[PDB]
Amino acid sequence: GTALDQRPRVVVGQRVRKGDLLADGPASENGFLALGQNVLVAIMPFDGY
Amino acid sequence: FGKRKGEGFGVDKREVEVLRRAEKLGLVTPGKTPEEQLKELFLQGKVVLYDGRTGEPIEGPIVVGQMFIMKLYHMVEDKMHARSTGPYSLITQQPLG
Amino acid sequence: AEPGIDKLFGMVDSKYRLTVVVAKRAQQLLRHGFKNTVLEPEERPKMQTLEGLFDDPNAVTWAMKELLTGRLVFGENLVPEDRLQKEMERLYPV
Amino acid sequence: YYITQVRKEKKGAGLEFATPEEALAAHERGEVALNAPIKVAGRETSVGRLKYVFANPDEALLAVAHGIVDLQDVVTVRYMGKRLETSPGRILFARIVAEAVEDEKVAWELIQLDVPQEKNSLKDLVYQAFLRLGMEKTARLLDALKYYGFTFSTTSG
Amino acid sequence: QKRKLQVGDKLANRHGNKGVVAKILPVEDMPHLPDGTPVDVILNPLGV
Amino acid sequence: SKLKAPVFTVRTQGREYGEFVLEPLERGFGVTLGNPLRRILLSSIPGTAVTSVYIEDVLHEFSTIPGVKEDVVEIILNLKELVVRFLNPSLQTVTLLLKAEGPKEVKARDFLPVADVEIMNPDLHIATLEEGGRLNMEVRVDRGVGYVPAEKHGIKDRINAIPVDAVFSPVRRVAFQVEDTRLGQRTDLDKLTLRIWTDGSVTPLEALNQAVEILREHLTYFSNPQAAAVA
Amino acid sequence: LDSKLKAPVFTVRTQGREYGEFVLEPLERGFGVTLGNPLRRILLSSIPGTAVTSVYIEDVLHEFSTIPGVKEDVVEIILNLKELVVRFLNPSLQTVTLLLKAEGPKEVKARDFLPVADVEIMNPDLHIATLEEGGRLNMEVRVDRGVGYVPAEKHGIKDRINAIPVDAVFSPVRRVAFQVEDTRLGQRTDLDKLTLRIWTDGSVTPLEALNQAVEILREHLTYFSNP
DNA sequence: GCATCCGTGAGTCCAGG
Ligand SMILES: [Mg+2]
Ligand SMILES: [Mg+2]
Ligand SMILES: [Mg+2]
Repeated sequence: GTALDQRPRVVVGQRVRKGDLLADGPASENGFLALGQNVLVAIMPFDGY
Repeated sequence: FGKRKGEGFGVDKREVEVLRRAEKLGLVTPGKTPEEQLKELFLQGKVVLYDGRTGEPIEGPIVVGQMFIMKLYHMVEDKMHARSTGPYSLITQQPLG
Repeated sequence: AEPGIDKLFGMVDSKYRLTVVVAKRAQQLLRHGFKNTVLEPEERPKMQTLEGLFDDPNAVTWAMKELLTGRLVFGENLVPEDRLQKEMERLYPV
Repeated sequence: YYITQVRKEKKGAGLEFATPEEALAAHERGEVALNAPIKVAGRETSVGRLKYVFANPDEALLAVAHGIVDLQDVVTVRYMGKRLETSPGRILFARIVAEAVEDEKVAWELIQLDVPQEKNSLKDLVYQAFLRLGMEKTARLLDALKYYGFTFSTTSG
Repeated sequence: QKRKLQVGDKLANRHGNKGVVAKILPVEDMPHLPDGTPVDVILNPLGV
Repeated sequence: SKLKAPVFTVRTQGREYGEFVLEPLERGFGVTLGNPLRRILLSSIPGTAVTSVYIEDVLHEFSTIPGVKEDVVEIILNLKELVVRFLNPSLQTVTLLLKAEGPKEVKARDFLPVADVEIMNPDLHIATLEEGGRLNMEVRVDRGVGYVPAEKHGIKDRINAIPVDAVFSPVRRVAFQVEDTRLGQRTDLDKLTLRIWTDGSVTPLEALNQAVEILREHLTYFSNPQAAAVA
Repeated sequence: LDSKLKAPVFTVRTQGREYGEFVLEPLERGFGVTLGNPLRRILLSSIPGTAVTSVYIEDVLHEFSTIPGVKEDVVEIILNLKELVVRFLNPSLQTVTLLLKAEGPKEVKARDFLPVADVEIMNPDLHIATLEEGGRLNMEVRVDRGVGYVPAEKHGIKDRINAIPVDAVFSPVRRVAFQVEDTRLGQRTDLDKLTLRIWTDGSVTPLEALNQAVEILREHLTYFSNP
């Protein structure tokens, strides 16, 4: 039930060499394995939450 | 921090309080300037933080960084369940699971 | 914890006896519409509605309250069962 | 544990003094640390206990409120007719217990003051509170210790 | 359905750290940096 | 020994950024003032946001328009970031139209302009259109407070209209500095600086004033006490 | 989207000149601490009060000296002095010296202080010292008007050469503690209910103390007004 | 007196598929 779609990553007329990225699939950021987010994190207790 | 010194801002008072704290924590070398000491802390991956509710700094320096966090498939939207009465079994006439 | 639960355990000789006392009393009050309460108007448990305060409907709340007031006699073989049932139906109709 | 710990510093390191005013002056010179152990006369006390004396716990906390000292600083306080040497942190702990169970006397009797509050001591506190005041009050004390423990962990840093 | 992140959803990192979202504080309650930047998630050191 | 009113410096850099210095204030009070102002400035500061989108030949959010590189989901992600300034205070709601086509990277300038309405980031990319690719939007942009998710405000100007998440607050950052200062023989006085950043919909100074006003109005509430009927 | 809030209700619960509870519900999300922390700061730092700033006692050299004829030491009398609640009745007044001479077997109270014009001792059954046969106590205590808390070694004020400086407990407030709870208004789920708690000494009351606090802030809001 | 062969048992709840 996860959504599996692909998105175009190049624009009209772009000269692309062999193996260049034409579309990003699910959980893919410009060809890298995008299994989540990079968030800004603080490691400290917090009121019990 | 050189961004800050150029923008025209001195070492905030709360950074002082936390710096004295972290000094009693053997985290900075005593006597160095606030910039020297904040750089010392930062290099340990710690920074000053201000409790958003109060304005006051955390009694001490706190590790802060960029992290890879993922959403796992197990979402609560899919698991919250509750029945008053429902369907029963054929032989046992107990509820289905 | 329940309001005044250490005294309540002090009242009975076995915690489960208090439990049975409370459940029986609360059913007695559910049956007669609380017209048999030993509580005074000022001691009624209240529930804060959106409109205003009203009587608490939870008859077990009422039961444990009445139990702390001392105005109830609990024990074994106090009276014949249908005699109690009909005397309560006589005093407080349904 | 963080609030009811006390600081142990290295600058003073057991110097000898004749009058307390000599010790306060020495700490003024940056020669001795506030909570470092020294020996004024034949007595082995610390600069913080002399420099800082509080008539009642409210005052101690009003000072910690104004930056004067910190909860882990060893200081002198007058609490229940007693002139105690202890931190304001341990004074706060005892106030939390005492307001939690609504009996200052029993409360004082229950705590161990001159120790950091850990798993074992907090445990014995709950056993003892149970036995002495009952489960309703021990539940109120538990919500209490819960509240502050979380609050003081957060900012503890 | 476009699923936003809610209280009870499970987050994790690549090092074993996993846990459920328990609280979503508004931006004015978050620990923030001297320059005003609020942090995104507050993990508890007690795991490590 | 009682202090007196301080001097109020104001350094604005366009509609975006502003520093607001106050000195001198009594010890501690740098925070006693600077933090509640922060909190009221990150939330409760009114602003605007896109609340609805209707596109032609789009039935729902998970579509793709032929001739367009972006999926509708992405287009609403772009359109969220649109900053739309209302020059008139009576104005509540605006329906911006956009008709575009051909080989062209539609930006936020391409909106048919309205009076009492100004797009504060016209260079904002929206779509990448291809030969023959068209686009006909009607976006609805409202005033409001704070963060109102799509799943709540449910705004649809018509049947195929998509409700959109609205981040109304126009304050993009609030930091405040407490520096050391003296006046005469007084030491440890506080010098309060408030750095404020917005989007241009409202400027840092207007923001700070409405936050002041909110806090003062809020102090108004304590003025009429009431007895406690617990007894 | 469209919001229709209502202005909250302010609720008061005072037990004498000493204690007050204050519940202000409902408040939009986050405003409980937005109001709580300031008023707390203000209520512990800037409520005008009176404090025993200095003390001279006859033939008493320093603070950690003994007093022959009295059982308390000097530190102890200085503490008992920290607990004196004196209230200036004339807004002009700024400072007083208070003198107290007693001797022989007796337990000095705050009553024994010699009355002054526009000076009310709120806690006259307060204990200072018990003297014995031959115990002589001549002392002068300096009492000023300020705000907050000043350690004895931060003002250092001396009338004379043997006056002891005393940590100055200006604040008529002994503690502020506020606690916000989530509360609901029909469909509104995340609203705030502000409970404030204020212990004073009796010179000012809790309600008076809080009203003074809200005033200072309201006035500080006006400092964002003319560059 | 010993091996020897037999049968019988081997944690809870939850999701899917
Ligand atoms: Mg002292
Ligand atoms: Mg004890
Ligand atoms: Mg809330």
